[PDB]
Amino acid sequence: GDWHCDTKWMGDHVITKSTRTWVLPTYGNHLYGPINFDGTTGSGANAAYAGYKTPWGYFDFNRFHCHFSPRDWQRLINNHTGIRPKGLKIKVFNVQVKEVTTQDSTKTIANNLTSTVQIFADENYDLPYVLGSATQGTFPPFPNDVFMLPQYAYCTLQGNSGKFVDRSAFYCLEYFPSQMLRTGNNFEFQFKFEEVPFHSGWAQSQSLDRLMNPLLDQYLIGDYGTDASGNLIYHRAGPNDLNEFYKNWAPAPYECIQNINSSDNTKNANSINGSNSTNKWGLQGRQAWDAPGFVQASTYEGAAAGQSLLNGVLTFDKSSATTSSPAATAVNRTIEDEIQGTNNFGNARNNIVAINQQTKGTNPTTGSTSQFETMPGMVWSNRDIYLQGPIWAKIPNTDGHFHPSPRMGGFGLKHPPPMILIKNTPVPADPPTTFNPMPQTSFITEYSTGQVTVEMLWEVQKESSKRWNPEVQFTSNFGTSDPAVDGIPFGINNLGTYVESRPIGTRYISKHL
Amino acid sequence: GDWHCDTKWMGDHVITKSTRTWVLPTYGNHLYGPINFDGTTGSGANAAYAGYKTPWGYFDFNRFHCHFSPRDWQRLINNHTGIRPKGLKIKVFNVQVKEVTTQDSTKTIANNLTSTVQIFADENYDLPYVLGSATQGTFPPFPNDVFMLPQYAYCTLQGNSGKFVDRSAFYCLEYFPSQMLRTGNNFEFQFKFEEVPFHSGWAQSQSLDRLMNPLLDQYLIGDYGTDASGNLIYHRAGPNDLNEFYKNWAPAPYECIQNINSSDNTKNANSINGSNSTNKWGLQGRQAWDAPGFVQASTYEGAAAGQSLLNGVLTFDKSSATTSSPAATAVNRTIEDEIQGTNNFGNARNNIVAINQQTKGTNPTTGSTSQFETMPGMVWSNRDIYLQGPIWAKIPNTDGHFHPSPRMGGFGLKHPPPMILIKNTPVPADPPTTFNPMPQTSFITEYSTGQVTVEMLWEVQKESSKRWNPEVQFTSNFGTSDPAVDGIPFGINNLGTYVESRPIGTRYISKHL
Amino acid sequence: GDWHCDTKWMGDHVITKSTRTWVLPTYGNHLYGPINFDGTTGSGANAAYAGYKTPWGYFDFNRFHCHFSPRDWQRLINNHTGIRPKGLKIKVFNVQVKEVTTQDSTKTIANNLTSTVQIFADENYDLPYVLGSATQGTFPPFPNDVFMLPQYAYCTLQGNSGKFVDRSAFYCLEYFPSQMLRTGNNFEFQFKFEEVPFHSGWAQSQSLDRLMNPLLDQYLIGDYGTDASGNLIYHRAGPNDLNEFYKNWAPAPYECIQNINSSDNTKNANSINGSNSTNKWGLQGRQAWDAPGFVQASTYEGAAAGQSLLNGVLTFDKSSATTSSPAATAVNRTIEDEIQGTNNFGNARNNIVAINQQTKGTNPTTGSTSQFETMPGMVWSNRDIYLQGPIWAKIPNTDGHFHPSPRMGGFGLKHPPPMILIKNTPVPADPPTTFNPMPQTSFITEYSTGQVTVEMLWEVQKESSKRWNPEVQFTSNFGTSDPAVDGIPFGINNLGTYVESRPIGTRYISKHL
Repeated sequence: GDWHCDTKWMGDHVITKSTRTWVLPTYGNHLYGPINFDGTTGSGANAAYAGYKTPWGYFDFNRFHCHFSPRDWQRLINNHTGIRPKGLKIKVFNVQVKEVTTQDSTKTIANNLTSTVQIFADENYDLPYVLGSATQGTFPPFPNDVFMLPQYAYCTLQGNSGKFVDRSAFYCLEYFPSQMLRTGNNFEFQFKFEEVPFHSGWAQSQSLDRLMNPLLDQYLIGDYGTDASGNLIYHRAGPNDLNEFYKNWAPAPYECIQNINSSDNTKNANSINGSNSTNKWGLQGRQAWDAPGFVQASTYEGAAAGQSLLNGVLTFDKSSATTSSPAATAVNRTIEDEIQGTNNFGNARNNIVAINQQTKGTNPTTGSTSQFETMPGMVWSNRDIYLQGPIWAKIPNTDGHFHPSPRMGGFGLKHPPPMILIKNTPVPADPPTTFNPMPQTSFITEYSTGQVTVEMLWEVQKESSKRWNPEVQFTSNFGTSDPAVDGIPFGINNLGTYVESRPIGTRYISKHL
Repeated sequence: GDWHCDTKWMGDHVITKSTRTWVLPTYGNHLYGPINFDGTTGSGANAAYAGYKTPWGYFDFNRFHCHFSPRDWQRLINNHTGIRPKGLKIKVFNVQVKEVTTQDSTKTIANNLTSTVQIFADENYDLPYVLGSATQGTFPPFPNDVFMLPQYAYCTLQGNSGKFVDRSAFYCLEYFPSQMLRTGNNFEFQFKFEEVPFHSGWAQSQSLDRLMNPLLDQYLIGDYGTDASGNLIYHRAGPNDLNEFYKNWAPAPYECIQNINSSDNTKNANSINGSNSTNKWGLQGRQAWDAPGFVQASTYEGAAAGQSLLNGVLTFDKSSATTSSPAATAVNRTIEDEIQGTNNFGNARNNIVAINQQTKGTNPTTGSTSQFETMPGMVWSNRDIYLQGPIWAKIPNTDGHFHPSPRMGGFGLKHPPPMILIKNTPVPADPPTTFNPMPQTSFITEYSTGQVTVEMLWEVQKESSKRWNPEVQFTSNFGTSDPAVDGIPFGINNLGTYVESRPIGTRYISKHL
Repeated sequence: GDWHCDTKWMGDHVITKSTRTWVLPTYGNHLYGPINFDGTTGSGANAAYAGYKTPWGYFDFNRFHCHFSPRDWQRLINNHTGIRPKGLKIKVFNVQVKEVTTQDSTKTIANNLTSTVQIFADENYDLPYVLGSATQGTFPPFPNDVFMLPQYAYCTLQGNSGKFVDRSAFYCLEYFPSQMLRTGNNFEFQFKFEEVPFHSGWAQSQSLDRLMNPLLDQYLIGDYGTDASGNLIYHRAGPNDLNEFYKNWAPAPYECIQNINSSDNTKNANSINGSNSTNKWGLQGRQAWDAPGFVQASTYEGAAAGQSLLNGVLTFDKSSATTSSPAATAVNRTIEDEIQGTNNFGNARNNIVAINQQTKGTNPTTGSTSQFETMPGMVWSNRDIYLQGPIWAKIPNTDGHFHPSPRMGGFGLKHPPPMILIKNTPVPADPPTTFNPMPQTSFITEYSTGQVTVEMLWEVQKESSKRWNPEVQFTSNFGTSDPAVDGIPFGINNLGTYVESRPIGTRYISKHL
């Protein structure tokens, strides 16, 4: 094989090729094993799980910035209002297995030419599909970087205390037809996406509450109150009060999501516990974070600087890190203000309904609602996709689903790209000279390495807007920085690591609502 | 592949094949990095730069003596008045990668058969083109010598103190389609030069100020002065004064370039600072040496022996050296006296113009000019090409350029030969047995080696001159020397190194101007 | 006819249609007349002129913002590195002539259906071509605006005191074949531009003084000085001093242009006279402003904020004005920093040449040059084109010209778009009832109006850059403003006038030099 990394922009299509180097350790000493956690220690009963670890490992390209560069992403988002995937091609090649030997004085590495690796793509979705969970192990952003393939594992149904039950499944992965790859062999796979709507690559320049001609007034008459005697009063909505207008549509549904302020210290209460104040959804006796939830506006236009939602936004690392508690300077915190036309700001309880029934004695009373769900006549927008975020998710296999668009972002797929698994074939050490029936537990220490190339085909929308004035676009505003410490933003720094300086998203072009 | 080195002289064409052995180290520990220098120390603010180092490396054949031998160069310059390039072919083959292992007791080297190297030619001129800067790393003069490929790096725009700015670019070189070469694979590349005028391979046997018939006198009348009363006087130019002649043409433009004397000690001022007395051109707040400048005659015919210009000539090493301050006996200092017909001697301020306006009271006054630039009706000659000098340069991509002939010498090309880059593919060491998301920073120590052959096609002019007397030609005038210390000049010396004894150039044949 | 205004973006082409309403007064009472100014009063002798006024009037579309909108210009300059014109179509139609009558009590306007207007395009360039002088009368930026056609006039050769001479020409414009247009008639004209190079739509990300590999050092030896005894010293340029490098190319030529600071008050001398400190070029006994001159960098990267050149930049009005001395808040002052790679900052006298000839007694001396003109081996860039600036100029008809690119900006054309002239046909009042031989000086007061549409065809370059990091682009950065006083920037304000908020230009994309 050869190294193919390039991008080609056709009129409505763009092709992205990228190729990378990987390394595969032997996981688990060639052994499966059960794993669980019960609720006796640590987080608690809500953290319990049960499942299996597997000697196999797998490839994950599911993030965007695997397939694009900050220049190719800019070229996409300033000129195009939509994108969707078409097909992909995967090729792993130049596989070479290496044996490791240690005398405790030094470690020797040799090249074993007859060893193989096993690889198969799961076509029929027989194994539990772990790709859409936004975990680590994805290809690096920067092509010169070498990455390590993650170990495959899954969770099954659990009883109390994180124990197996009857419905719990155990999957043997050697019961699948696979291909063995020596040096000189390659593995290729074709895939074609199902028809999916374009993602919306535009911000919106109007609002639902103002769709009208502001000079006019309605031919519909409203109810302005009652008289002092109890007689109904009428009123016509007009340009002096436009909130009075009747309207055909309503904004998005919501659950109230607590607000947090990232920039301003003085806007936040002291010592709040983010575990207690997060939205939860419970299932099966325990309850998990509902996050990010259904997308609400993080902030609206006139607003305090730094306003956000608590666990209502996506947050990324500037560079890959294990920190587990990163500092605020190491993160890219997204802002979704572009949906503020159809999507209300979370933690704003504006909606108001009637809580009683009037009569002569009783005055009508109303109240504000913390949770207001979907009813006919509502319109909303999906969460934006980011250069650092997931491309797709797998829609669960179930009897019903409502607007099956992933809550993290991207494209819900009924048949997503299949999960490609790989392991090192075991090579046993010298057996005894008399026959033993027991399984052979002694093996030769080895690992694999090679290249993998991913070629993706995309479908874009170019538009014609007749607005006169210019539009906001994504530009590089940094003043200088310092080649001696931090390099070019979106480039290699002094220590050699690649840094993604700020989060980027697809909505820079306005379109009237 | 096979070893092809030969030269074939056809009538108007000559083909030069040469092949060499190279070695490629791993540069930068597989890491990019930012580089800068500010003006706080060392040379000063004029020395500041900013850019990136790359793990890649590249081939440079841009000097002539890569493609020719002192005998083939002599055969060219005595019989031919012009040369230009036509096409070239590049082939790198017999690539073999080697692993290095050290116990601190000894260093072991082994041959890894499955490792690869990556190579690509930059066709579209996407990367900054560093070849035309006359830096080191070129193929050796002598074919039996083994050379090392230089590391690739570039400069971007800089702010003050050598810092990056918005316009500063970062180029990832793994974003290019490349070819992987094991043992048994080769990389070939074809290139064809654009149409370019022949270089002038002749000295000139006349002068601009004498183009005339010396026996005759003009039908044009001159202005010989005014009378004692103020009446205009006329004069006819004739064989007694030939400087009086009117003329259709004028010599080359110039900037005054200070003179230095290489041979004679007693002609030079004591302790001059070559940094202060060099011509500069400033750009972007700082100023760089203007060197060599636009070519002026280093010396003219009747002149002091050893006369030259300060930073107005090219100077070479007799053999490749790192000295950084070589002795005068280790250098080949060129002399351009062959343009003395159309090109005036630098540091001669001869040109004279009128500095006032006469009338009855005011006598006319004139002055000599230090800088006299291009005006209609001028003719000049380009700098000569040398066996040790650069073949081509890349004309910058810009809206305008005037006479785009390189100032060092050779052929300005809008599409020069592309820059061929190569690196060793990284082979990682054994990973841990549990998954880590961080990039893998431990690799196996290795290097590459192989052969590269370059085949160039040239176009020459043979002439017929009707002069009677013989012409000067390039001959070997050395008396004897000493096989015990210095071998044959233009040959291997006692220590084994190859020495180029004196500088050679293409103008030995006279032609009337 | 119909109203056609739209823009269509094809792959390499873009078509711009725009149509406007005009009004044509009767100029000069149907009379030609001589005009002059002598140097006795006012500005002085340098302001003298002589020529003729004409009853005719003409169309001028020569500015860019006639053909583009701020959104279509943004779409051009962020995605494209070059533009050139191809052809144009002009159509004037819906012509209606109106008679005016006054009783001194009121003014009556009536519609005369049989009156005509005369129109012709000057194909052969027989009349003096006044279009390329950047004067007023151009189509408005905003299509709903109604504009007035300017009166045609020209200058001829003059003697002293602004008087006619023998060579002075008088042109009768009724000696040309023209077309008469009633209501229901239209005038159409086709034109096709000559082949012209693309304008450079990119900023440049490198510099001439750094084109090299910064890690390496040269095989060319320099001259570092002389010894204390007078012996020549040598030095090798290397990464510690990169200004020492020999180089094939040199930056732009210049004339020194005085600097002015627009933003900072404290950087400017008090009460300078811009007429005395401007560069001049004299011709024919008098001297005119040389402005802007040949383009130099207004400012370079690390620099004081507000730095500019005095009469070295273009300056525009935010909205069309007669002010004649506009305030600094009413103007758009351009900045050209994008050429700072090949073009030195004006009013920086960096260049240094040798002013003497050394010997034992005399030390070498140098000096800085105020004016350094074109010599072989220089590269520069042309002035940028702006949304508010001229599209083309007419190259004078002359025996020689050097780099005939207009100094204001745009495309020098040997055959530019011809000049289209129009007048109202005279309608005489009632003659006497006895014959008089004298010319008839009494006419009916009238004016014309109609629509004109201009359809232009353009040729654009789209590029592929392999830089990784993103590029700067043109965006709308204004925070809010105030619908009650100033509307959307690049939109109608409260009083109804159209305002162009800031100057825009075509170089936002970096490309290595």
